[PDB]
Amino acid sequence: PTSDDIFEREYKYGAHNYHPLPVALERGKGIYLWDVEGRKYFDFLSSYSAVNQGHCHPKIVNALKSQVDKLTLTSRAFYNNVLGEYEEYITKLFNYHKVLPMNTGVEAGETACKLARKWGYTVKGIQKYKAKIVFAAGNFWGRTLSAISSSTDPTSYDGFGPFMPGFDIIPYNDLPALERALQDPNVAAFMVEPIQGEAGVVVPDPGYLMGVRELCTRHQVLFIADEIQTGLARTGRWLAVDYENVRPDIVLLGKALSGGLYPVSAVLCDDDIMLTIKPGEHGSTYGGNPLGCRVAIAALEVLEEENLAENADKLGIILRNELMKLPSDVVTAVRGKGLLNAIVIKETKDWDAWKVCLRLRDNGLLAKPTHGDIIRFAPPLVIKEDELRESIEIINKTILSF
Amino acid sequence: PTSDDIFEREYKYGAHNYHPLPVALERGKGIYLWDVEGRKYFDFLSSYSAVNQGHCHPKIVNALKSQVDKLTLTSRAFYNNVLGEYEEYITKLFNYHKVLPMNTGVEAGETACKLARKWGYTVKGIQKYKAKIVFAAGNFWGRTLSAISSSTDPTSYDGFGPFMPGFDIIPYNDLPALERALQDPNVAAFMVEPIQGEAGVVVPDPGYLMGVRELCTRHQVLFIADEIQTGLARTGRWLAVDYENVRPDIVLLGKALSGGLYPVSAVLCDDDIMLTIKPGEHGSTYGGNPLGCRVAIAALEVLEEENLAENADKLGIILRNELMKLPSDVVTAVRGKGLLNAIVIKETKDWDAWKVCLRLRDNGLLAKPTHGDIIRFAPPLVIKEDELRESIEIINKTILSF
Ligand SMILES: Cc1ncc(COP(=O)(O)O)c(/C=N/[C@H]2C[C@@H](C(=O)O)CC2=O)c1O
Ligand SMILES: Cc1ncc(COP(=O)(O)O)c(/C=N/[C@H]2C[C@@H](C(=O)O)CC2=O)c1O
Repeated sequence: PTSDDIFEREYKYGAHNYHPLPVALERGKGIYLWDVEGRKYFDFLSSYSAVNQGHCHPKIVNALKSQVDKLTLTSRAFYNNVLGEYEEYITKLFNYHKVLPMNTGVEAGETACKLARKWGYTVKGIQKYKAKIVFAAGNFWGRTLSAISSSTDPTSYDGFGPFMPGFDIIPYNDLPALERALQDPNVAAFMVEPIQGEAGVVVPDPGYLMGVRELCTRHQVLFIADEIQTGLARTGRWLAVDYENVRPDIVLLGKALSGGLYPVSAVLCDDDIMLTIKPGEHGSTYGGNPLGCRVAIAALEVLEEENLAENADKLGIILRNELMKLPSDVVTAVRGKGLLNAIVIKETKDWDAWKVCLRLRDNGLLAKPTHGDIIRFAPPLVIKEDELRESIEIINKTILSF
Repeated sequence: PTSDDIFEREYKYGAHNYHPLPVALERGKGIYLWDVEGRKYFDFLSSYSAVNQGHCHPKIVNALKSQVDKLTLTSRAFYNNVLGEYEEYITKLFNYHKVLPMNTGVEAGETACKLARKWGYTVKGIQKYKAKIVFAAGNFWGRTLSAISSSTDPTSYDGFGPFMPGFDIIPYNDLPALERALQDPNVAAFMVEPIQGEAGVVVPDPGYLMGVRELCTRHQVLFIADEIQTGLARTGRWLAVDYENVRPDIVLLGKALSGGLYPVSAVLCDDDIMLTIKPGEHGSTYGGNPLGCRVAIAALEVLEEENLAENADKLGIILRNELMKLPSDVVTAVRGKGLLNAIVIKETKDWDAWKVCLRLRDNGLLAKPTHGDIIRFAPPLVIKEDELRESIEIINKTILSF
């Protein structure tokens, strides 16, 4: 049951919606992954921050194992005993009054859009159905029809039927564009990533988040912060927005929310927003099921108890400094916060990000290329400094091998 | 930590998007649920068919426990060893060439809509972006903006911003309406439930599915069968559509696909449809992760090995006959297939479905009301005949108590 057999089998029986890096994992623990040949790799993607806590963290594993013997899903037609414990926990952790639980990140984004529209019509007073939601170019929040209706990436939306109206797009990291867009009284919300992940770890300028908060407040517009990738210690704070002491109106969480053990996502906001959705008006079969809730409690507890945000801050400083010591001839840019980082290489035709990642794979490190000139470096947050310096030397060997 | 404490806690810290039946479960096993007071109930909802295999089925539990120690999520940037095994398994089980794995049922529906639109533009030749998808009134396939854009239930779509264009609605169980709708050359697909679940277990007339298949083929329109609730033995066949030997172009699976242990959904179709989506054009973080795949393999195996479809067929015949022995003065209708059934009561003001379900709860049986006059009866498929007859007597006691 080799790696090539796995590639071929998936090519035969599975959709071709991905072209993954040709490596076939079968075990994961902490910062490490093992393929079916027994080869060991540093994971420098962390499943897009879903395993911030490392792969198969034993406390989250134990929470899942303990709960799976009791009860896993009643549906929301009845109550289960776990959901409320988790809701109190996560709301008090992030100091929002309420949470709406969902499963995937895009379901959290859709929930946020529905909340913004319902609030805009029933509270702000926009006429049905004139509500607009503003997004930043380069945004990524999933693959539903709506989500790709706000994309600026043609691969996401081209050929996928007519698009959700009411979505306007402005440049990222651009306060004057936001002010100009918010002159429109029918804007109900602005949704933005504090750091754009899929776009290539694009870090906006100091003050951007503060200005977004001020503009949204001034024009009674909801500030939706998509922290599904940037949150939960990955950038060195509980929320990337904490770097500028900014309180969004809606915060979206996911991925690391379960440590990779279960699709859990969360929409956090206060009553004046959350309660515009009445009973029967929104939900999900698996949303708030007790199994996901137990593992999400454990995953948040791991993040707090092992102080992973402080570790991500320190080791990210180290990582970026070392990466900046790479030649300007070859690495065009280094950027990121905490342990969410990326490099931009000087792509030729002899040489692109895909080849760099193939060779990183050869040398024991797994990283994702994002367009042909960007490579993300994002190891799990439980990585130690010596493991990080070994990985950095793998990166150096690989980059200078060309 | 009583039941009222649980209600109050969720009301304080959680969104109010549900009004559940006031019962607080903490354990589930097979056909039974236990609340925090230790009271025992028959589950006659089965989490909308997600626990067809019963709550916490030990083989699915063991699959989850075995896999969670190995690897739970690499993301689709790399390969994992499990996904292909599951894809071969489920494609050979349902005799479709390929499966696209997702997490929730609505993600499967959105994937199906995107496939229909991409196929309609790139294969059928519809001009961008004129593709239409036809739905039946009473349809339910989730809570995204798109999904509610095709709803006829005002509680689903009212107040939720402008709607996805390209979605047309025709009456359910209505072959002439489908023929008239399919005169439009720009229709790419018709999506329909073989039995409408959320609408109140509406069973279309014999021959409806056959006529839908013939019409879709005649007008080169894709037949999307939503079997997320009706599939996986709940109606007495592997697929409800098997009752009429009908092969849809796209089949949607979910819920029971994991036995309730993990959000797993599947989109099944052949190459000429599936491969219109190219690498990079669709996906999901958790879609096809190895943990969900292991439990989905185990859940399908449980359905086959315990012959749960045959059991559902036999016990559903028994259930409907006994329910039809209830007074016409009180039970207006009985309907369903296999163990997906519902009754319609003669609602007054002294008396509605909500009160009937409160009293069923009092007498040890948990059922969901769906509008105020419909109550679903849908126990897990591992129920035995004697347990079923005890439950039927609970139903009789309750209905005749009024
Ligand atoms: C900031 C943000 N918001 C929402 C979502 C959606 O969450 P999801 O619906 O996947 O669970 C994501 C998801 N990012 C991912 C997932 C992935 C793939 O789709 O393969 C590649 C990628 O960049 C996100 O980064
Ligand atoms: C036929 C069919 N297709 C797709 C979906 C969506 O799957 P999902 O996104 O929830 O996982 C469902 C979901 N039915 C449910 C879920 C539920 C609630 O939303 O509370 C009440 C209800 O009737 C379905 O019955």
